[PDB]
Amino acid sequence: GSGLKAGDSFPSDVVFSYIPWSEACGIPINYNASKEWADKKVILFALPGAFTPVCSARHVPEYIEKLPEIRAKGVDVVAVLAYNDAYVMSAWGKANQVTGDDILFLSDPDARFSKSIGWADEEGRTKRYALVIDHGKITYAALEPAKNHLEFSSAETVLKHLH
Amino acid sequence: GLKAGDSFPSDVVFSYIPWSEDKGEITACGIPINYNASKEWADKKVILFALPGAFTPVCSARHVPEYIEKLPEIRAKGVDVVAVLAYNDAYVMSAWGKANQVTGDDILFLSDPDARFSKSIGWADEEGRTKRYALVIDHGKITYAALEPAKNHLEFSSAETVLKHLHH
Repeated sequence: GSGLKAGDSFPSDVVFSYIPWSEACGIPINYNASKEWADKKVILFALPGAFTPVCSARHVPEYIEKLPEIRAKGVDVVAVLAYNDAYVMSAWGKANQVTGDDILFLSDPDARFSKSIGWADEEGRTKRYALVIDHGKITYAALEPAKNHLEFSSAETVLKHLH
Repeated sequence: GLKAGDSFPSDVVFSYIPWSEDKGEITACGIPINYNASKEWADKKVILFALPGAFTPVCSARHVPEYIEKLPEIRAKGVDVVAVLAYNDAYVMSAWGKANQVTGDDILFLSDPDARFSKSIGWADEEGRTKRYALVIDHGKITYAALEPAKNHLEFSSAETVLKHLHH
């Protein structure tokens, strides 16, 4: 794909899938990220898969812990992204005890967004990465050097790249 | 696809996480192991049912809960193994198992990696998922095989229908 870097515009027509907040016969609908985020400061972190074990990388739990610090830096939306469908993503959000949309759990259908920028792996999963998108402009972008390497996409690290 | 009388294919391998431990629906540090169904089932009576995906709401198909309700009946008809199959990876399937409050191996939650088995028998869709179907396999021999006519049509693979075929 293309890559993404600071200074780039966030791609247009980026559409994910998700189940909107509450409450259960939730149905997946489109999440038009390009449109929704145009006037927002956003953190988006992607990872290999929902429900990876507790003993492995603490990607999501660290974002939950650092959420007060992230809000203090003026971030409006935090989202986690993976290739799992919106049903699995939504159940994973519940399993992580995230309520009231504090962190959005989004599906990248067939990893098509991730593929379009060259950040999907050989098996159709997203890679592990983070993007800070401020009003449609990328201000932080980092791809982890390996699947279970947690560093450049971590909440701690992303926090150092927020004013 | 598959029909009664046929032999269950050789070298069919699924992925799963054996049940254990504390939390829901998070596996502590479970690790996917190969499940060699062809070999495991050679001397057993088995119900295998597949569906489009883990964590699909019950209001669009009460597939797993009905097998759970019918499990004492199913065992009383001599079935050794009951297994649900889907294209989701073993971590997701294991979580779905806990979310259904299934413990031990009462029902196995198995992954069909990239729907490859389902694909090999022509029972997968274009989206890379398994279709919804059921198989009764008795010591390596298929005695019941039905594919549902639609994705969220639950009839020929339901616990109640499979049971009718067991009782006969």
